[PDB]
Amino acid sequence: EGPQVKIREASKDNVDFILSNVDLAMANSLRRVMIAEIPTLAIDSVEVETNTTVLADEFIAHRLGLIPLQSMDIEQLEYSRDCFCEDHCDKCSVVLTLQAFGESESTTNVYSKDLVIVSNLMGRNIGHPIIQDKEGNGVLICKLRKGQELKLTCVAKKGIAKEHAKWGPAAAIEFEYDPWNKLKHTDYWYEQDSAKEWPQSKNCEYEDPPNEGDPFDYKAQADTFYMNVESVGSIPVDQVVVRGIDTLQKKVASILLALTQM
Amino acid sequence: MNAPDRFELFLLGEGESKLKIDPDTKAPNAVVITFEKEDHTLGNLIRAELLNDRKVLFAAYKVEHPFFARFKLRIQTTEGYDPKDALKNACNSIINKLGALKTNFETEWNLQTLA
Amino acid sequence: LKYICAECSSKLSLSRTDAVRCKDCGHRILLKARTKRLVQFEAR
Amino acid sequence: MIVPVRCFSCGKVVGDKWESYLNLLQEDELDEGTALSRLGLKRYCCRRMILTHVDLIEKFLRYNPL
Ligand SMILES: [Zn+2]
Ligand SMILES: [Zn+2]
Ligand SMILES: [Zn+2]
Repeated sequence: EGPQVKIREASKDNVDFILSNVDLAMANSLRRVMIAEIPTLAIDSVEVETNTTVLADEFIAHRLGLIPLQSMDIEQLEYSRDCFCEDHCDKCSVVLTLQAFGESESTTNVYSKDLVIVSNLMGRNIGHPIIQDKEGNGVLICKLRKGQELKLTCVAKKGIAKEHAKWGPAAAIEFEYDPWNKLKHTDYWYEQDSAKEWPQSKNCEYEDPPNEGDPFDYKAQADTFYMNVESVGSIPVDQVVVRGIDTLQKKVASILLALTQM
Repeated sequence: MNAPDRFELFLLGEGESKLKIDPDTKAPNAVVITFEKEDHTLGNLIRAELLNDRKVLFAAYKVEHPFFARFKLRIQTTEGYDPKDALKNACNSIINKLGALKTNFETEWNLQTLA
Repeated sequence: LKYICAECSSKLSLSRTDAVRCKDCGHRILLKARTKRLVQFEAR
Repeated sequence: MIVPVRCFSCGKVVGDKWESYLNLLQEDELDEGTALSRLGLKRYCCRRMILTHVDLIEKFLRYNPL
């Protein structure tokens, strides 16, 4: 049909695959769109009802702002900016609440699995903070002893990764093409040997070695890319790849309709 | 005070278009276009595929300053063939190719999920 | 509840001279009772 | 201070892993480089944070406020 795709391996959290019959700008733009443009959900504004702990308030704000959130059903709701409402209706936002107490004699931790959804969830799978390990605790927030109190009111909104790294799903990326340098898009700094002084790529063996003596294949062109996507976990990885493709084409179609309407 | 934040980084033109169509005066059938709220992640793609098309003669994009999320693009081509038609052909090519890529990806993803 | 003075949570509710050296404590420095007023933040 | 959430370079969540990385060094008597490997942080931009973060929060915490 066109740009074929081959999966090398996959997991719960990362997809590694091969991309062929494609051009360089296409692949690179896909990379950047995945790293910057995926809409998601994240906690955004926070009201301290009561802080007592040694930990500072804007730490509590900033460190809250970075907890990843469940965002399968992110498309169902809409932006707070475009929303018909004002001040965080259920159909544009979600509300989070935290409670802590210095109960024990020893220090008590406050994990992400303590904040609870409050507002109308309206049956769409949104907002539950991800627990990656197998021991129930989310990610650590704050510690308390015997007298400190936290009472937090939190509001999440849409947001995208372009204006803050909160709203990223991307978390890493990988990229490689022509591991054998047949395209001569670089030449190696060295002092005895390029071949000896550089480690071989891991992706060398999926293409043949350069056959040693044949002249420079000038007419050739880059293809056959090597991607490894590894999401943070706010959304499954197949979803992030497909959504990135979808939002890139949504952008291009938008520019097309703007042109036609002009 | 009036120092801009990141709201103007990608929100499309408030009381403004998405793009301008201004004719060059230095070569026959040349147009410059000014997109805004976009950057390399679209410009490089459009330029590369439009250059892949054969009927055009010149296609290059630049961003003027990284403080501003706008960038320009200049197209000239041989007679009869309109540059705007060239651009819309390019966009149709892009939408088709990566729609094919998408469908191919769900097929192989569902296949790799065993059974 | 208007003053703190110490490790004790003595809510002095002070008007004038109600043993600023608070009864459970012996401090005389009178710290001042973080508000109940609702505060805003911005977790950008 | 706590461990950071989300490595500055990469973005992967870190902070779930902290007390785990502790008890990998308390009872398991394990070498720490292998401890981070078995914790599963194969890039090194993520790895620097757990290896170099200091925990001042409990040294703060041993006061008696209120
Ligand atoms: Zn709303
Ligand atoms: Zn006292
Ligand atoms: Zn990292």
